[PDB]
Amino acid sequence: CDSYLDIRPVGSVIPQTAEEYRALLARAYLNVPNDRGLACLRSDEMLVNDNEYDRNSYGDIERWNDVSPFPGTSQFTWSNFYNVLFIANQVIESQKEITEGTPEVVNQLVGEAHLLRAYLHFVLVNLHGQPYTKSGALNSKSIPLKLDTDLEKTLGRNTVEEVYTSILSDIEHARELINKEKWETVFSYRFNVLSVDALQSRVSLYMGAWPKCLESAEAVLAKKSVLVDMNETPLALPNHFESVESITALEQVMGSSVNNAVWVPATFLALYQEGDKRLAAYFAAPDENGNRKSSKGGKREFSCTFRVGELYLNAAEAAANMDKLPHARMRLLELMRKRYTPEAYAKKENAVNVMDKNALISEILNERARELAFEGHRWFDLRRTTRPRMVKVLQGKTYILEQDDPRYTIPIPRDAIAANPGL
Amino acid sequence: LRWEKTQSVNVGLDFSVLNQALNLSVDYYYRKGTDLIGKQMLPLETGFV
Repeated sequence: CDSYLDIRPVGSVIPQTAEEYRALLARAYLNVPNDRGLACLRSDEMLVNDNEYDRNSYGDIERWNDVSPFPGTSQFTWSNFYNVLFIANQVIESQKEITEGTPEVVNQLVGEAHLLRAYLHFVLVNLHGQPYTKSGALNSKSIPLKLDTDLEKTLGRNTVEEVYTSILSDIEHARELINKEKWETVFSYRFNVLSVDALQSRVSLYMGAWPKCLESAEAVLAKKSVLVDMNETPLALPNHFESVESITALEQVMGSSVNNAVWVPATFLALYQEGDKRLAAYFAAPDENGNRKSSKGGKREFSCTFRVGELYLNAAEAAANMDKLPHARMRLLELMRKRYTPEAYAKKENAVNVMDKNALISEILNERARELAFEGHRWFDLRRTTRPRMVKVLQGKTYILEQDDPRYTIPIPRDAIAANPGL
Repeated sequence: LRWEKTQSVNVGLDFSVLNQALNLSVDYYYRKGTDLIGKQMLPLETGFV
């Protein structure tokens, strides 16, 4: 007769070992979309080139031309998000079926999958969903949640509250499973123990939960606090994966094409003070109109999802938002000390010490804009705080994005709608 | 993954007359097969096209 119905085919690679599941998860890590830079294309920190073959791709994104974009405009990768989500869910579902691995290794694999799922849902719901802090947005259908590996099911859009509940649940699941304090530099894209806290801090900052944001930022800051002192090294980028500032070097925010096809407008560069090491380290020499190409991305070695510089600002903003100006002014001015010259840092310290909570919050936001420039942290930080009216003059025309615009949310890509009409 | 369903009905007549001098057997059938395995264009919310 036969035996148990436990037979594996022998023509392909069927992942069963912890090594094979790590290979599958590494392939998932590879395909994390670079859509945060494409989203920041809609902010005030990027300027597409004035030549053709580059306007056709990113111009309509720059001008918020959602209703009638160019046929050849660059599309947001809705498919890659859910491919990586499928692999994350496969690793999550095969917990007890992973063999030839110690309990700690399998637990960390599943925790990394949980955190990858939470991070992907977070960035997806911030791309194509209304901001959490916006009034009337907690019950608006944003994106479907990929919580299984089902193939014969059509997913419907979830409300923003459900998506964020899932993100927080997965962060909690990953907190109790990830057990690796530090990864190798070459393998640094994988989520560590501090990655859970950094993601929790960012999620709570985007949600508006200031106490939890500050708690998580302080929890990660008790272990990793050392910044890149660019007064000692005037050419060291914290965005670099070799940096001591990096926590997770996963997402290369700016792709080669996107980086090569954008300048930095002089209006954005006017936010930098006279003595600022970021002014020269981040960008190149000026041009005819004062526009600078950015040397902070476009190649795979400038990969960074989380780092200490962002968490300092997270803690500063959380402290400033709950009437803790001592704490905010302490966490702040600890970043400018590492980014400003000593001649300008004293003036910055005096200015910071002579503001109230609203002016301090505005200064913290400006410091976030300067520090996290070309790191996929401008469009979303615009959506979080105020949704300010933005005027952009391009090709002799003017384009105006009103305050609280419906265009602050990027519509779901056309391929996603074509495959799933109820989207 | 499963088998492919085939829901079928059959109505048949058996007739025999004159010491089997002539036998007739008619069968009308209707077989509707569903859950057939084939390539489908899936929604992009799963990992595949």
